[PDB]
Amino acid sequence: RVDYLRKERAALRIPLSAWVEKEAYRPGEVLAELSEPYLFRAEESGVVELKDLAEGHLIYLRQEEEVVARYFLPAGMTPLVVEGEIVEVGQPLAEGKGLLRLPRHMTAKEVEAEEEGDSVHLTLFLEWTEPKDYKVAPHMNVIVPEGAKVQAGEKIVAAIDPEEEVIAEAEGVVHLHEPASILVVKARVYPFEDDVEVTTGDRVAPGDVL
Repeated sequence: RVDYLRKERAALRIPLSAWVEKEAYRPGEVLAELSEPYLFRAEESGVVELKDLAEGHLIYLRQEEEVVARYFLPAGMTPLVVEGEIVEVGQPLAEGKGLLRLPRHMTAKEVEAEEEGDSVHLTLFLEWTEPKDYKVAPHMNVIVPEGAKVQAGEKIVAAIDPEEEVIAEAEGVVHLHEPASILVVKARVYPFEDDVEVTTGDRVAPGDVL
């Protein structure tokens, strides 16, 4: 199981009168408090990809293959459009009703925003977790430990086949689940940070440097 940290820059328009002004929102934080309901309108046109995210929503808008917009609709703002709609500049994308919070797992960082008459345009650098499970067939050698910070482009699991190969899709903590066997050693474990002094199989006594 790899708990990839997914990252996305998306936008949201909301009325000043309702926006809670911050430079960052933590999974649950009160983004905006709307009195009267708000119809969030599409600021560009294209074919709509709906991204279902725990409790929040991410709209992607594609003209041809070039994504033209990325729209973020928080909690308490539910979609109006569906996978494959064609949307025109000003079509109500979602209806925001009451209080508007970040999802259970979504952090908003570095929210840059423009102030505009009565409306606010926020562009939010978003972060959340999307755990993917992976197959490991006998002739696949794990090359990473459990609980490992791993980078975009890192061979996690190796194989004699390039198609079978596993690469870490992005920044993600790697976990080890369901071991074909557990192995219990009467040993004593001594973690280290830089260079080791002692070779494997060696004889070692109380006080012997490791």
